[PDB]
Amino acid sequence: SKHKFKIHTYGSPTFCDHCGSLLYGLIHQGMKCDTCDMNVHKQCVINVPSLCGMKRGRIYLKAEVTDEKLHVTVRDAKNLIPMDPNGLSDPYVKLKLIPDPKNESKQKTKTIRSTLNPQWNESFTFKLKPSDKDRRLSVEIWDWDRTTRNDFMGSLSFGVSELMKMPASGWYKLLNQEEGEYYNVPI
Ligand SMILES: [Pb+2]
Ligand SMILES: [Pb+2]
Ligand SMILES: [Pb+2]
Ligand SMILES: [Pb+2]
Ligand SMILES: [Zn+2]
Ligand SMILES: [Zn+2]
Repeated sequence: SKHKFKIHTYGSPTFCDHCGSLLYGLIHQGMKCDTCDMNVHKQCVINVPSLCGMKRGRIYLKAEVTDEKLHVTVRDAKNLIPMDPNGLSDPYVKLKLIPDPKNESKQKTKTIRSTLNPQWNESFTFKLKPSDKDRRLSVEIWDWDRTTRNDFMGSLSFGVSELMKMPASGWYKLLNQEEGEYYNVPI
């Protein structure tokens, strides 16, 4: 089901339904679909699937707590969303314990260029503090953009207190940024 996008001027802050970031500019900040009301950046049109009136792929992870250490294995991901005009992305994963208002906990994988099916095969250790029992492990995939802001691709999270009781291992469905801070969907 194809979309029919036309230029639009937005009178209140509106975000791109494809890549997540603000539609900016004095006028004509994005493209709106005549049928379903989807709003995207001009440069995102090419990557929007034909789902008018009708996902983000999946990631394979392990996360296990031993003593006071949370150890995360970031293997690979499949069927990710393209964020660049060539119909690909340059994905990396950012891991942190949230809430993190001082931005202290983040760690990241390397960037895999030009793919929707990256393999990282990297692992990360977090030394847990007592207050981390109330936090969540956040896992976010982003498209690296060299000269513009990086683009959100998909995410999920696990409760630290839950990981203490039961390690995680398997495929997980990638979620939007807001849902991903609070939920995960095993596959
Ligand atoms: Pb973009
Ligand atoms: Pb991009
Ligand atoms: Pb890119
Ligand atoms: Pb960008
Ligand atoms: Zn549409
Ligand atoms: Zn966009």
